[PDB]
Amino acid sequence: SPALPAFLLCSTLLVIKMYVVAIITGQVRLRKKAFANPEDALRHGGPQYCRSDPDVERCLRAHRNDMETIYPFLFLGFVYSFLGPNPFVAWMHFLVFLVGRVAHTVAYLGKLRAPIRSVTYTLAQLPCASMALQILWEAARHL
Amino acid sequence: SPALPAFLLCSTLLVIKMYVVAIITGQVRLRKKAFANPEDALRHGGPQYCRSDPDVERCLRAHRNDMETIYPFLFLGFVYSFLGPNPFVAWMHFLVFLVGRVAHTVAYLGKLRAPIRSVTYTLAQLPCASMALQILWEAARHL
Amino acid sequence: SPALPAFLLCSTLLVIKMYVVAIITGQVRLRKKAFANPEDALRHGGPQYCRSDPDVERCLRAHRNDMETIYPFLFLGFVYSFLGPNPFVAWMHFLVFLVGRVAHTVAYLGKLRAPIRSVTYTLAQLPCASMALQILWEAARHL
Ligand SMILES: N[C@@H](CCC(=O)N[C@@H](CSCC(=O)c1ccc(-c2ccccc2)cc1)C(=O)NCC(=O)O)C(=O)O
Ligand SMILES: N[C@@H](CCC(=O)N[C@@H](CSCC(=O)c1ccc(-c2ccccc2)cc1)C(=O)NCC(=O)O)C(=O)O
Ligand SMILES: N[C@@H](CCC(=O)N[C@@H](CSCC(=O)c1ccc(-c2ccccc2)cc1)C(=O)NCC(=O)O)C(=O)O
Ligand SMILES: CCCCCCCCO[C@@H]1O[C@H](CO)[C@@H](O)[C@H](O)[C@H]1O
Ligand SMILES: CCCCCCCCO[C@@H]1O[C@H](CO)[C@@H](O)[C@H](O)[C@H]1O
Ligand SMILES: CCCCCCCCO[C@@H]1O[C@H](CO)[C@@H](O)[C@H](O)[C@H]1O
Repeated sequence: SPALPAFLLCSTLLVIKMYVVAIITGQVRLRKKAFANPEDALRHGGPQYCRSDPDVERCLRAHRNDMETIYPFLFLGFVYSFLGPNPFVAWMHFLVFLVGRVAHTVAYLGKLRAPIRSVTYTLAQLPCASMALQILWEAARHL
Repeated sequence: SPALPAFLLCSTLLVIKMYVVAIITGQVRLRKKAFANPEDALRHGGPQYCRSDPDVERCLRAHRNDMETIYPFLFLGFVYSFLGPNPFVAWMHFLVFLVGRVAHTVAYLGKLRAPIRSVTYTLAQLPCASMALQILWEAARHL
Repeated sequence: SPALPAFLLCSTLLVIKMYVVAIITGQVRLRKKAFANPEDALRHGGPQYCRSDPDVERCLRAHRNDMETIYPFLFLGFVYSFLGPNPFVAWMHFLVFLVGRVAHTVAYLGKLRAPIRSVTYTLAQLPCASMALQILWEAARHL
């Protein structure tokens, strides 16, 4: 499976990119003193710090959007890598996803004007939709 | 692995079903003018459209519930497909999950009376619980 | 792959642990009469029970944090199991994750003082970060 190393490289970079979002979220909570739990707020200055914050909420939305998109790619890309795609075509699917997703997180956390985030989201979903349909046909025909 | 094509067909349909929920959510935000981000609200009419909406919130709950259930199935069903189950028994596990999950999303977004959604949820979790236990025993015995 | 049974045992226990969190959340909603949907509230006593609750919110945060961490482990641990790690070293990665994650959920739902939850979270992420980097290098070198 000549496409497998490319898949594993892109996927693992995206997982690390999600870990970076978790790290950023934690740092933002600490810096803004905005905690979700009274036990956390009390350790960090008092009950008034058990509160929501727009920058924390933004981080959580970026992380959730990652879960909505990167997790399915992990499944789809892995299966697709084993079904014998042209390696260059596979590379292009994986690269468009990687670049689109990294750009999405930059656009989201960086508060870039619309529709920059929505374009990057849509661009990244294209190779996912492609892989899903290709897998669907391969599965269907082996039933 | 005679169960693998059936697994891949059901799983990929469920992923596409999750993409449809993402699409619906976006359309609902646009139609109700209810955006989570000031950059989005400003592109679409002004800051007063940076607001929550019950139909948007409902879409997000359906999508989150999908992530809580479909993602584990993707892992469990894949592993289970390789452990040599009777193919018909495997088919039944996958079909009950697929039908239960599609019904769950229809019940959720369609605002069907309780306990229709909760029944479909519980029904779909049954084959997941079954596969998890079967995998647990197979793993345990190879330790 | 001598590490595979250990991976599948730990992963499947963690999935079951996530199902337990879903079950607890449902029980808490019912016990506190705090539902997210008017159709649910109406079946269970009236519209005033369509409301948020801190214990329900806490359960949802624990479940979300599981999705943020356990799902990537399912991918990373599976790939890592096939790359020929020393089986004892692999066992240690999987065990630290399993124990850290179970402890995280106990700390979260049990409202244990800070920084108990954050320590368990960080400890569990260590083997995940390790596996991710090891996979990154293996993938990179096969490009
Ligand atoms: N969505 C989470 C993200 C941060 C988080 O999960 N925090 C922990 C407390 S630990 C402290 C921390 O912020 C943190 C963040 C990232 C990492 C890390 C990650 C990957 C590799 C290496 C290190 C280590 C520690 C928690 O239990 N949150 C409760 C919850 O999720 O509801 C949040 O809003 O709190
Ligand atoms: N839970 C999300 C769902 C929609 C979404 O993710 N929107 C993007 C902006 S893109 C516009 C769009 O709505 C959209 C939706 C689906 C698709 C699509 C999907 C699959 C295949 C093909 C096409 C393409 C575009 C975002 O960054 N949201 C910010 C966030 O998640 O916090 C939300 O509530 O916004
Ligand atoms: N995060 C969810 C967790 C509970 C849930 O998903 N509830 C269903 C209604 S079903 C009743 C139930 O609570 C329940 C919970 C767990 C299980 C179960 C799980 C695994 C194995 C075996 C059994 C079976 C039933 C729902 O549609 N919630 C709407 C939503 O997620 O927005 C919530 O806050 O409601
Ligand atoms: C590699 C580790 C870097 C992670 C950076 C996050 C640092 C901030 O972590 C903070 O720790 C507190 C401990 O009580 C928690 O209560 C807070 O919720 C959390 O934001
Ligand atoms: C296949 C593509 C169909 C997706 C339908 C979603 C269309 C609505 O997408 C909208 O785009 C805006 C761009 O600025 C965003 O700000 C909004 O959040 C989003 O709802
Ligand atoms: C194995 C099954 C045990 C799951 C325990 C959860 C029981 C509570 O489930 C309740 O069912 C109601 C039905 O209308 C829903 O409206 C509530 O949201 C849900 O909390």
